[PDB]
Amino acid sequence: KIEEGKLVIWINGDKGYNGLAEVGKKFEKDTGIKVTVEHPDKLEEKFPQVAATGDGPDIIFWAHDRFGGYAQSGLLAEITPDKAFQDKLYPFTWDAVRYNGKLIAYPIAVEALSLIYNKDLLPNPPKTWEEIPALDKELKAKGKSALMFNLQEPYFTWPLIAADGGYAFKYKYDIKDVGVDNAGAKAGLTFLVDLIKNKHMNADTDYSIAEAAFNKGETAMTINGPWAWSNIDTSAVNYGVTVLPTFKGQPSKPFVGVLSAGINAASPNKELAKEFLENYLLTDEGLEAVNKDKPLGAVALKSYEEELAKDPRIAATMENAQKGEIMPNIPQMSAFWYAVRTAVINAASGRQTVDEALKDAQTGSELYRQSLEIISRYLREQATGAADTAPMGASGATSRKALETLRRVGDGVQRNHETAFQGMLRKLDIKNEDDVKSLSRVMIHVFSDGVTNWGRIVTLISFGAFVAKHLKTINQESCIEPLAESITDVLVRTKRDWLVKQRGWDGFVEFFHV
Ligand SMILES: Cc1nn(C)c(COc2ccc(N3CCN(S(=O)(=O)N(C)C)CC3)cc2)c1-c1cccc2c(CCCOc3cccc4ccccc34)c(C(=O)O)n(CCN3CCOCC3)c12
Ligand SMILES: OC[C@H]1O[C@H](O[C@H]2[C@H](O)[C@@H](O)[C@@H](O)O[C@@H]2CO)[C@H](O)[C@@H](O)[C@@H]1O
Repeated sequence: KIEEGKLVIWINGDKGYNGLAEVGKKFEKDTGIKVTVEHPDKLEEKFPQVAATGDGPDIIFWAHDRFGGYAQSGLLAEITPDKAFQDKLYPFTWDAVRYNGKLIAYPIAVEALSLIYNKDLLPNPPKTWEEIPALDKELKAKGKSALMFNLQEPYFTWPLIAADGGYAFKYKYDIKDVGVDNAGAKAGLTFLVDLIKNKHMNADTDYSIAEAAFNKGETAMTINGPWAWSNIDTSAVNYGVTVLPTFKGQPSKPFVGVLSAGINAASPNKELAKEFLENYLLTDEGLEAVNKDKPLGAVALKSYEEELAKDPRIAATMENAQKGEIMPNIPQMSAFWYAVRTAVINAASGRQTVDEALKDAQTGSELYRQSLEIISRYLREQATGAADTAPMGASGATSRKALETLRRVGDGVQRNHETAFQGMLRKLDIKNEDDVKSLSRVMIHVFSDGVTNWGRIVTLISFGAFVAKHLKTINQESCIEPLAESITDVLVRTKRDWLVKQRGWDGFVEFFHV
């Protein structure tokens, strides 16, 4: 689907895409290859949809956190720079784009949020979040406000939420330990909600409203990344970039992202893209060209980062980074972000309490792991005749009773529907681990085209167990876990919002309670 003999690049609209296009034209002047740069809306959600069908751009730019999901889905080509090139980037930025032992992207720049403040209104920025209400009272009396920043994207509210103990996935990362609804997360999000309640902030403020308020001098402070500096420069505001305020004595902890460039697994121009990224973009002149459009942050290229680091705005960026944490790149990051976005917005607007909002977000971030735990154990004990002796772990009461419930209602379905199950199991003939990958197509077609309820979910998992028994008999026991993962992916992404609304697997257990 992708045209050969050229390069299409996607990058987000807040980045220096005009600068990126300039590097493209220099590539063109050398090779005769045209370089088109686009910045479509919601490109991080469009990429996986289009690239799954073999379409999309040759190169996609985004912070590294999304790339684990893309690599897991087979959407990114493995990148293979020689040691001479790898030595030119900071080791830690390469780590950010390593997934299951392979490099899946070229790292570009390190991004962290800072506090940006107007030196003509606040010559001394607050060191604590706690003192911002009184400062706002002080500024309101002068016709100004203390602080405005984007409240629609959780990226910007997360520093406050993690400050007192909130976190995504514990530590390696234990995908089973989610820290979205613990006391620390609550304490931070409560402080944000209280700021809104006391008229210090507006739940409706987004990126554009906050940017224009600061850049016109109506608000004294904003929270943003290095890409926003260019527009402040133009407004001629006298701004400083500094450490984020502490909360309850501890630092704000922003999720640090590494802007990175991935090559589409279906692109016919992988040698061209490697040549552009390694020998044109990731060079002193290439990054400067982008940086002059919208600042990149602390770039991954050592030769150039040595000059930018001297800029206090970059030193402040890297100080805020060292207090924060590099984002995971695991595939569940997207699900985490979707959940926390909904929770921050509902809590800020009043649709839910902080308790409600974060509980749902906790159930959403845990949905995939918990579903896989249940579905995999059921499939394997059904196929082998023996249960898994391993502890259930986090939320283990739910999983244990979900599985017990499933044993009850699932075994009755395999018996009563043995005729339909046998027939479906022949139309599909499963003999290979590869065939199991072909299932998702028909599996989704059937599961999607109807109503939603726990009974069809039981059918879904029960045929899964029916198919697992067969795989075991033909010595294909290795295919049962990839089968459990495919069932779980189909279930969680097609019924995410319904399942969260049912209180997840607690609803399951309650719905089929005797
Ligand atoms: C084809 C086909 N003909 N018939 C007759 C069936 C069974 O029919 C059933 C109808 C109802 C129920 N129950 C609901 C109420 N309760 S309960 O709540 O009261 N309780 C006590 C718990 C439990 C019992 C069970 C089975 C099938 C049939 C086969 C394989 C799988 C299903 C699925 C699950 C989705 C498909 O998954 C896979 C598809 C392909 C490979 C797969 C590998 C793994 C896993 C899943 C796979 C569905 C479904 O989406 O439902 N269906 C049926 C879809 N039909 C519906 C009727 O019209 C036409 C379509 C299936
Ligand atoms: O808010 C969730 C969002 O946060 C991060 O996205 C950042 C991005 O990293 C920055 O470069 C800049 O564009 O702002 C974005 C926030 O609006 C994550 O990278 C992204 O996956 C996540 O959804």
